[PDB]
Amino acid sequence: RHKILHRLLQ
Amino acid sequence: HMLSDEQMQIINSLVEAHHKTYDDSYSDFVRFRPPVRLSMLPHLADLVSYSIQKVIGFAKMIPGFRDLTAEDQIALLKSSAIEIIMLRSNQSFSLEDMSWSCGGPDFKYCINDVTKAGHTLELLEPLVKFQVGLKKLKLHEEEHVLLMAICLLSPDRPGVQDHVRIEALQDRLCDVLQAYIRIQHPGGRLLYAKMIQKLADLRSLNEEHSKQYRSLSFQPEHSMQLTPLVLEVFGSEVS
Ligand SMILES: C=C1/C(=C\C=C\c2cc(CCCCCC(C)(C)O)cc(CCCCCC(C)(C)O)c2)C[C@@H](O)C[C@@H]1O
Repeated sequence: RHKILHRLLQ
Repeated sequence: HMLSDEQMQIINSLVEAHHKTYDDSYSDFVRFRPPVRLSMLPHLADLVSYSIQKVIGFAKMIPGFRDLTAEDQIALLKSSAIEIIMLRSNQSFSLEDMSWSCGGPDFKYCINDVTKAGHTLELLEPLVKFQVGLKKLKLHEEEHVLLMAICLLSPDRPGVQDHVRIEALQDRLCDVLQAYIRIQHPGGRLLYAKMIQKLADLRSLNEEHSKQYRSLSFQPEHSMQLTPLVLEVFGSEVS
């Protein structure tokens, strides 16, 4: 989905 | 009048967040794809992608932002990242050079490129005017940081759901900014009004860049020079 954004937000 | 402990503690964590997420040495720029003088797009895309990670790092340390739903955090970051990047770039903008100067002479971005980065003067001309007006405001470190946090916690952005909760956070930050200027800024009688007008300028700059970014991402020969994070944040995908 928002793969990198979810990861970057822990 | 006098600031309270809750308002000064919001300032403390906000100034701390900016110091963690902004490197005045600009030493990480050596790891980007070098600039070529759309030859500047590879370096420009790496520069923006790097800054987006800083904005996400700065956002996660704003009080209350972390407690929002992940959807609200995405919607806020997707629509405000470009404006917060423009806001934070004022720290490298020089009125003497009329350009962004980051440490070395190879990381000095100055106007004539512009067409080598994939953008037109319909964005650069208002942006440079925005950057010089913000530079003339001589914002304190506390004021520059509050403006970034107020800009991020804008409820009137496409995508946010819990509008009431985000608005309450933003108003608390606005009262801090109003109380800080009155008590701590000499001659700040009308600064809060000029700072809020900068937010209105950002929405106009946001709209113009997004129009020009669409032309880049619609040509695969150019969008392949972008980064996955840029394509994710500046994209149109909806949560
Ligand atoms: C991003 C930052 C810095 C400078 C900002 C300059 C900056 C400059 C611009 C102006 C237009 C592009 C550069 C033209 C040129 C420099 C050759 O005259 C626009 C923007 C907004 C983002 C542009 C997105 C480009 C894509 C994705 C291709 O859409 C930032 C350095 C430092 O201050 C840290 C800060 O975090």
